[PDB]
Amino acid sequence: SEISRQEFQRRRQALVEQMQPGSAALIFAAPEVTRSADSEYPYRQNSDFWYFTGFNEPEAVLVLIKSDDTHNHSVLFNRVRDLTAEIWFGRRLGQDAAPEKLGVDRALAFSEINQQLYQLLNGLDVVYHAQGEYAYADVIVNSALEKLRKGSRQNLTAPATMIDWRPVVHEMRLFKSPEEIAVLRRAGEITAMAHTRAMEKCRPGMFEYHLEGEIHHEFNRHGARYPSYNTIVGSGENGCILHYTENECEMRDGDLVLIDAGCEYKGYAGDITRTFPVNGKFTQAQREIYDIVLESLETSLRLYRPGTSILEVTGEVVRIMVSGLVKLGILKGDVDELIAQNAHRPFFMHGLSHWLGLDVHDVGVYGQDRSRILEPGMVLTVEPGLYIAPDAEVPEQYRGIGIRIEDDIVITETGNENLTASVVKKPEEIEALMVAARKQ
Amino acid sequence: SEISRQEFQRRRQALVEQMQPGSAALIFAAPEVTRSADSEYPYRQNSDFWYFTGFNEPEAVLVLIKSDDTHNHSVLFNRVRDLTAEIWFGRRLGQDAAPEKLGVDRALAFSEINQQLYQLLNGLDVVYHAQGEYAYADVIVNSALEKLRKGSRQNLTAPATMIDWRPVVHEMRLFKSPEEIAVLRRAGEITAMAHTRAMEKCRPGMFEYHLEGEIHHEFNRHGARYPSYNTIVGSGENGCILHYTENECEMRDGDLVLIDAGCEYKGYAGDITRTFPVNGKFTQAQREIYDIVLESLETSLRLYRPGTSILEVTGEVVRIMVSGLVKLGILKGDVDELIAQNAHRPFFMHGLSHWLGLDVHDVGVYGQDRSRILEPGMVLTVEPGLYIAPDAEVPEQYRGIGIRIEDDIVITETGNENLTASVVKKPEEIEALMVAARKQ
Amino acid sequence: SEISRQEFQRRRQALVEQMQPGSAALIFAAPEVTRSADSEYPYRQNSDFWYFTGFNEPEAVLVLIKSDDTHNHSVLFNRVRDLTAEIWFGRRLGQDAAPEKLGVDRALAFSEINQQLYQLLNGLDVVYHAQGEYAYADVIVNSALEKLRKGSRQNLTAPATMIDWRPVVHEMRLFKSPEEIAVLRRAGEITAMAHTRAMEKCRPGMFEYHLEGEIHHEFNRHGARYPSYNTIVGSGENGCILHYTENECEMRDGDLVLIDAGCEYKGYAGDITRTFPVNGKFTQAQREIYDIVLESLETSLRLYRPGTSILEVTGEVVRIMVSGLVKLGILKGDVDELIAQNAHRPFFMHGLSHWLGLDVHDVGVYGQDRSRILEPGMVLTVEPGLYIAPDAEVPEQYRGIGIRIEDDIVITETGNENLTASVVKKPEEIEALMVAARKQ
Amino acid sequence: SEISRQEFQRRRQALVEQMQPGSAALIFAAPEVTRSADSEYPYRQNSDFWYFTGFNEPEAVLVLIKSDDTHNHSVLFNRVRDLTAEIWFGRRLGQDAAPEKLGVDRALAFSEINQQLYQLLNGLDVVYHAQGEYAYADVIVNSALEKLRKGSRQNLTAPATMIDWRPVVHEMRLFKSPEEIAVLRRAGEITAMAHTRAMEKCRPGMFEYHLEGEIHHEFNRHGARYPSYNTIVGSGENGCILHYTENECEMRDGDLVLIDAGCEYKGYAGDITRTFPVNGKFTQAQREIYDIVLESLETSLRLYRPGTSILEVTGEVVRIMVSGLVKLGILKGDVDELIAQNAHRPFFMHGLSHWLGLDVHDVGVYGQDRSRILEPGMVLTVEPGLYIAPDAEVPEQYRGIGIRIEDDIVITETGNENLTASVVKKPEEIEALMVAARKQ
Ligand SMILES: [Cl-]
Ligand SMILES: [Cl-]
Ligand SMILES: [Cl-]
Ligand SMILES: [Cl-]
Repeated sequence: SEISRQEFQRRRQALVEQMQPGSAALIFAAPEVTRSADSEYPYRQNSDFWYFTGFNEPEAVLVLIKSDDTHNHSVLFNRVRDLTAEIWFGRRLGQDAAPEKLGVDRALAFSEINQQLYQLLNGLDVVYHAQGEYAYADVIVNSALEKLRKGSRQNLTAPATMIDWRPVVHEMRLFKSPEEIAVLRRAGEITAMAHTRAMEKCRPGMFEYHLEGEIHHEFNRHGARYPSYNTIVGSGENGCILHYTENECEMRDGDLVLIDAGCEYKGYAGDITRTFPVNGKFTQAQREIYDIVLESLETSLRLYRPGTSILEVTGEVVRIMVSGLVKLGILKGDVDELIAQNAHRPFFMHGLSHWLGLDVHDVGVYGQDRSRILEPGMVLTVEPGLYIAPDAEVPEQYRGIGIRIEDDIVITETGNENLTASVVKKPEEIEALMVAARKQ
Repeated sequence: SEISRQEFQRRRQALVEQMQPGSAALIFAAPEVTRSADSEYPYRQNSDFWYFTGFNEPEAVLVLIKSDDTHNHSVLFNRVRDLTAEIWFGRRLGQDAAPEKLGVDRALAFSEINQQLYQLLNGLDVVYHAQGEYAYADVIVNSALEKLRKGSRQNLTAPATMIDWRPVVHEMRLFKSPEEIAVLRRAGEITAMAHTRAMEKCRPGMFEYHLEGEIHHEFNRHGARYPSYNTIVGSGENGCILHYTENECEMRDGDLVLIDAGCEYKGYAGDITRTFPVNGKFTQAQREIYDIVLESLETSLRLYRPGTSILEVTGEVVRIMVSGLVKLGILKGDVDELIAQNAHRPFFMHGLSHWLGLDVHDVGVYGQDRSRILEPGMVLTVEPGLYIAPDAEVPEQYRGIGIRIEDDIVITETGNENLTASVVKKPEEIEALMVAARKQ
Repeated sequence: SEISRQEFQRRRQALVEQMQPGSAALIFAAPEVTRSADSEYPYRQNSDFWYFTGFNEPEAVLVLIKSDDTHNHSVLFNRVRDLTAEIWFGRRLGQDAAPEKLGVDRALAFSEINQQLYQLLNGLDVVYHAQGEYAYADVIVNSALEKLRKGSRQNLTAPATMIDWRPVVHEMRLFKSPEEIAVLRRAGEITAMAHTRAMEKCRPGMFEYHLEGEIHHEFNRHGARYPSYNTIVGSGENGCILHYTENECEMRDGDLVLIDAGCEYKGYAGDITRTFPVNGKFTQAQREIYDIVLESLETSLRLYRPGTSILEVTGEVVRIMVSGLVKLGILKGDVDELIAQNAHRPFFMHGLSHWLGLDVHDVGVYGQDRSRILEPGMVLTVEPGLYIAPDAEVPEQYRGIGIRIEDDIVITETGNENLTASVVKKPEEIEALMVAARKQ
Repeated sequence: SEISRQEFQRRRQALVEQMQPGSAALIFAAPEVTRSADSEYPYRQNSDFWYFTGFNEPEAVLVLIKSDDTHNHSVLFNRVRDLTAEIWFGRRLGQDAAPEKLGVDRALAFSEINQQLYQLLNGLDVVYHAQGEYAYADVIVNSALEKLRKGSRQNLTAPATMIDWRPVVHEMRLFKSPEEIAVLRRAGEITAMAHTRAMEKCRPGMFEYHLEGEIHHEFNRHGARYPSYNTIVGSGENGCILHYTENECEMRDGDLVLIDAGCEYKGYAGDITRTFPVNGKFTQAQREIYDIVLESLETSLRLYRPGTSILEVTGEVVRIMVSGLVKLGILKGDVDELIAQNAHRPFFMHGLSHWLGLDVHDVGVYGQDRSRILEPGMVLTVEPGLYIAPDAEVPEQYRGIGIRIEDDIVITETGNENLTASVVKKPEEIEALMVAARKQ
């Protein structure tokens, strides 16, 4: 599954339809990024640039020109063909092949952008630009506007209005096309296979980073080269650190390990968290905490649908958590009073759900307290957790337990579809899986 | 093998010994780097900061103060302990534990650097600073100096002299300690195992990125989490692109695949290139080119020693290449005339050797044309190659062949030691290895 | 004559009336400007900031908030009262006295602008900002918008639209109020008195800068402390340099001197040019060139009215010039052919008229080739000139003559009023004036 | 009196003599500075650039190259001749005439500085640069060094050492040549004539700015076009503001007026303060304060010599002031106790003396508390004052009195020479001067 040229074009046209006549929208590529000295990190295209292009080169700018209500056209600035640079560093699309390949009207050399951009903006009323995202892009846009402002003797005029296109584009990204959902479904499946592998490979004495290695190999083999974020493998007390990425410790017989990891497949993020016993068997204390977190997730999965909200579902999770913690003596008092004082917060200190898409923490307006009413086409994580610090004032057997269980869902007309349920989460199914692997 | 606290301290003292009395040297940590939106790439410490600290956190500065010829001391600025930030993002060393852990005299909060740095530089004659490396560091240094310059009413004085410490530090890095060599030896072994695995796993129909996956898994399993540079897997015509990293094509029965890949182990780079038949058997045309490149490498390995140079050894390689290409009809004319016109350059367009260490293209002065006389303790790559473009005006059977074979060596008193010779390169040994794997 | 508080308020309200509901307009003060080391040039307020405030302090920002179609209010950021700073450097308005004194609703300390501005912009749809004028202002605006963009967890929202208020404000400035015209009338009178003094004081052997001294003293004595631009006193060949400001030469018996100078009175520019004989008597060659330039000005003064344009009047001047130069043998050929080839351009290389107001080259749209149709309330210069270079290929007696004669006019319903006609320009009246002064 | 080409050359050579072999010193011109919109303030050359060149154009850089201990040479970058730019804006020296005119070895176009500077610095050990003075200069220097650092493949090398030349150059500027003293003597005389004129012109009902007008006219007529700093004319309570420059009030019969003003003559500052009765007659209260300030100045003038210090002389002034204020009942207590508690500070809150030269607050090291031992050739102001605030808790008749009296002196082998004593300061001589003028 992928996103095709025709869909990138549909997105460009949908933006244009929203644009004022006599306007241009500018979308800039991500800069290349130094890792050390002359070596660079593997390139990651800007999500919004990617969303409108499917083009994975730096030094590129998409310009959408809406001349008036019927006439519009696109111009790509991108790197010129250059035999020597390409022998050294890789092939470039160039100007001749770009219009056909990407579905744009014209292509120009990025080296000419300062000579050409002001000419494209001349006489327009509005420029749509995401100011403050990249410094290099701001310099280019501001130089172009300065040329026009100062060029009245040359009969040049600057647009007087600049509009941030991000609110509108991010609203577009919040509602996935069926094709986007198919890509996310594959991302979820790939990520699930990786987490299943990790459970099946995990043994006491292995290092946390070994499970990261298994996960990343599995992503790669299905054609998801890179993770969507830095893989978290938190065993024992490390599971109480939300984004623990050192992954440097030897995994101990008797500890849990919390794995939070996701692939990036055609630009789209998977994100799964599973927590399981390193030795294949939950202790009673671990199982008692696990059951509360699992009930939280299972209830959320039942509830998520059009017409509810992350806030409303969060309210149910909080009650499940407070009740469970009271039953175990981790909290003390009256459940409703405890809820009213947000007494769960020491143990569950993050949100239940975030949007998911081209970014793992995806774009889109949440509403105050994530109160926004859910609609079909929205994609989100569901990731309840409980983290009992090694020094917490709680019954001793619970100290140093960090559990999170996370699935990715798409809201549908009939509820939600779970994209990641092909990796097990019921404790008996986790145990059976690991018992089977441990017998091989 | 690793570099210990005591060695980081020896390096700090060696720098201090080179510093003028009444001076301070400032070494800044690498900034964290955005991958997309709020996600960051996995952190890579600045090589020089790492060289003097072994400390893998951002928002840190090492200050070495040489008060005079007998008195000197160190101050680390680093992130404060912060319960909430650490629950979210990971543990911090903090100020209390830093002196003992790193072997510095004092530690201060990085948040206080602007209030404290000028006070440390006040009244000194010289500040050692690597200007133009990081913008954030330059702002900090320039602000501190401006406070002092403008603070005579407060009896403050700025050093009048700024010296770039990089020439001296990079000369230090050019000569490896025995401990550094042991770490590089392990990096070479780990990288070799990965390349051996790739040859043993490779089959027609697999994608280039699959071999990258095998390689990276093998790095990880020996505790080298990250590559030292972006892995190159160039099959067929892709082998003619020096840094081909798309690794997106299906590998064809009948093509060669060139793999250029290396781990980063305790900060140090491995870098191996091996080229081999995708189907386990060189064609005659492929073997004819391969033999020239192999002779180039084998001769270089025999020759490299104290008292020669990369330039001198390059001269021998060029003769081997020109002679071989004439014998195959790829070049035409008299060998010595061809050499005099650098007729090999279309086919071998890069250098034979670069320094290797904390960076894959490591620091240190090469001399004009890499003429510098080699001495024990220097570490370098040896990476001859021949690249025949798919449209080259040469006998047709050679078109689209790209071959590189690269080992990592350390110069010793008796010659060189080869750190990477545990992965095969003789064509008959490559074939035997792949034949054996292909029978399983 | 001045501009009162009530008029500054009328201007603020007129801008607000043009603003979208749910918007804020930001107008920043000019930075103070270094002359040398710790000394600064005398402060000049930003013209647009001045236009809306009449407030002559740095470190100030006017914020006009249009909450909706009926509710709006103003906030001034300005320097706090500070006993020590004021003992040293002068009185400050402060926050307590500002609302009454300036006619704004609220005043806040400029030191609090970064803590307060984002709160004022929060939840607005539009911010009106003149981007690229001052770097410091851009930093403030961009920081505020970044706080809001990144502050959704705090329920903050950034306006998505930024509009340059300059096109609208500069259109306001292009049409003078009767009060503005009265101030300009006084500026013109003051400037005229200064030019009359210069003619009456001028003698051979005096330096060009001496006439600058007389002019500036006369400005000062009528309460116009500073010139509106750097005074030009170009004698002999120096008169052929349009903005000659060195004013360093001894004025020679037999040469002309061209004086281009104007006061700044309550923020408004005068601008007069007069050219006259240093020794009080035009030579024949000088008088021949002078008469053409004078006819140009006199004809322009007759023609300027509502419904014509600078371009149309320029066409008449060009014909007068080409005809006159042909008659003197400076040009050769047919007048209409000469006009068609813009043959006057070597000798008259600048425009006839520019707008005049708070800036000497005042703001406002000219139209292509200054074709805009004139309307009552517009104020402009009329400044024909002829400059014959010392090496020009023309009859020898004309070489090194530079003559410009300039008046300031306001377009009225019945034509124009001449603000500067109280200093003489007819050659016989210049001579009579100087003869009289030279007898004292 | 002026500074000639030969002296600028002597200064360049003296700097070179202090420079390391294998080094270059870079001295940049001042940027042009906006007054409003497209108008600029009259150009003021950077003092240090001026000190080494006598060249009053922007877009210029002096490069002093010391190749080794015997060979050195100079290169000027400056604006190219350009017929059109010069017709518009004034003559340029250009490259052809610069070597002879300024006494430099070579001249290059400023537009070529980025193509040429790195080539001049290539292979040098040291670059002398005043970092943080001008942003544009820092960009140029840092770009050049970056080219060299990154240009080893082109056999380029950057100097590793940057030294601030300001400490050494400012020490040079602190000790005036006889020629510099002659120029300062003329500046002092010109400034004195201006202050004498102000006393002779001053009448009740005139505005403070009128005296500024008289002063500036007098500067101009002696060929000092511009003041060395913004003229202060503080009458009544305004005299208690140290740098009162509004000069906007009507001067009242019965008030004092404090005038602090100085010309700039060939780059060098005069600085005189005189305080006198607006109506020509000190009241008793005014005379009582005046006498203390005058005794302070007269004693300072007697004492200043080689071997004392500003601090030591300040101690004498403080005793005179405390004693006088006790005698008048403005202070109460024991003189020595009052001195020990710095009880004079409310009334005398600034220093007694600052260096004087190309800047009014001239460069040079003062020592802690201005303790530096005075030597011949140093030039300084002597400016005691007493300022009694309108709300001070003191006998009522003293409120709103601000008096300062300032002369400029040069330290000599036999004491000091007073450069400004040709304007009167004894109260009876002030009165007699004004009585005489008031009878005309
Ligand atoms: Cl390009
Ligand atoms: Cl910190
Ligand atoms: Cl303030
Ligand atoms: Cl130039």
